[PDB]
Amino acid sequence: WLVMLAAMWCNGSVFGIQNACGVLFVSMLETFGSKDDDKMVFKTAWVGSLSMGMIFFCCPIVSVFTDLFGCRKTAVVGAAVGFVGLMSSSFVSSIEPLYLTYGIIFACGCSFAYQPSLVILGHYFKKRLGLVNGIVTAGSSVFTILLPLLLRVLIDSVGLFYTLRVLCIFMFVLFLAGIFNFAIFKVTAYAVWAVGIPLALFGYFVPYVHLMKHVNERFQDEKNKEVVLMCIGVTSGVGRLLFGRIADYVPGVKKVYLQVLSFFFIGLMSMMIPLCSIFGALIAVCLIMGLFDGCFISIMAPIAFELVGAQDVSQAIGFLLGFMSIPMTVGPPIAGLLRDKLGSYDVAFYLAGVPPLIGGAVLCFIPWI
Repeated sequence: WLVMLAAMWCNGSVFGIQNACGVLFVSMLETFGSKDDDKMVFKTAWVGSLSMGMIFFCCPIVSVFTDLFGCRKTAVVGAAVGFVGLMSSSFVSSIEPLYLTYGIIFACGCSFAYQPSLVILGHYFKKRLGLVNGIVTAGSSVFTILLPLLLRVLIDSVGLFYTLRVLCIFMFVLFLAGIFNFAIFKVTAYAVWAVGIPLALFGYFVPYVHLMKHVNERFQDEKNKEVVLMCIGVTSGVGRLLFGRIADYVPGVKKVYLQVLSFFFIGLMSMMIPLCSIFGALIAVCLIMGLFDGCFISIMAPIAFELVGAQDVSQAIGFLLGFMSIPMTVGPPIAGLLRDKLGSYDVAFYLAGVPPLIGGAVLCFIPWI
C-alpha cells in the first residue's frame, strides 16, 4: 500500500538507465568495431537517441492509455513489454536490429511504465505530497548515482549482452511493483515556451551519450571514468532539492528567469567542456552542469503550472515532453556526424553548446506576457 519504493524504482529505472547511456555507447562501439564504415559513431548514437526520443514521445500516448485502461494494468503491461524488449535486446548480433528492440520496444515499455507512476500518487494520501515528491526525486537521483558503477562493473566483468540481461531484473522489479486536445497552444506564452525548450534541448543529451567516449579518448590515464556520472547525478539531485525548497522565492511568471539562467550556464559550461586541460576541471564542469540540470528539471513544472493554468498542467506537460522527443533523437546523432567528419568531440561539443544559447535568447520574451 506504500508506493514510495515502487515510484522510486520506476523513476530510477526509466531515467537512470537512459542518463547512463554513455557507458552503453562506448560498450556498443567496442563490441561493434569494424573498419568497413568510418561513420560508426553516427549509426551507434542513433540507438540511444531513438530510445530517449521514443521514451519522451510516447508520453501523451501512455497518458491517454492509462486514463482509460487503469493504472495497474497499464503499468504492469508496460513493464512486461519493456522487459521482453530489453531481454530481446541481448539476443542481437548487429546494430540495426538494436534500433527496434532497444530504441523502440524497450523505450515504449519504459514510457508505458513511467507515466502511471506519476498518476498513482495523486489518489493515495492526498495531503503531504511535497515531501513525497522530494523523497521520490532524491531516491531517483541516488539510484541514478548508484547505477553507472553497476553498469561499468557488469560490462567489464561479463560483457554487454549479459549486462542487458542483468538490467532486465530491474524491469522485473518494476513488473512486480504495481483527450489530447491542441487548444492549449492558442496562448502565446506556452507556445513560445514549448517551441524554445526543445530548441534548447538539442545539445542537452549530447554529453549524456558521447561524453564517456570523449573521456575515453582523452583521459585513458584516468583511473575512474564514471565519476562524471557520479558528479552529474549528485549535483542533479542537489539541484532538485534546492530548487524544490527555495526556487519558489521568486513569484509570478518570472520563474523562467531562473530557467534562462540555468540554460545560459549549462550552455557556456558545455562550451567549456573541450577547454578542460585536467580531469578535475572537467569534474567541476560536470558539477555546475548537473546542478543547473537539476534546477531545470525541478522547475520544469511550475512555469507550466502558472502559464497554462492549474487545470491543464498534466496535458500541457505531456505535449511538451512530446515535443522534447525531436531534440533528444536529433541532437546527439548530429554530434556523432560532426565527430566522424572532424575526428574529435571538441567541435561537436562546441556546436552542441550553441542551441542552449538560442533557447536562452528565445525564452527571455516569456515574461513579456
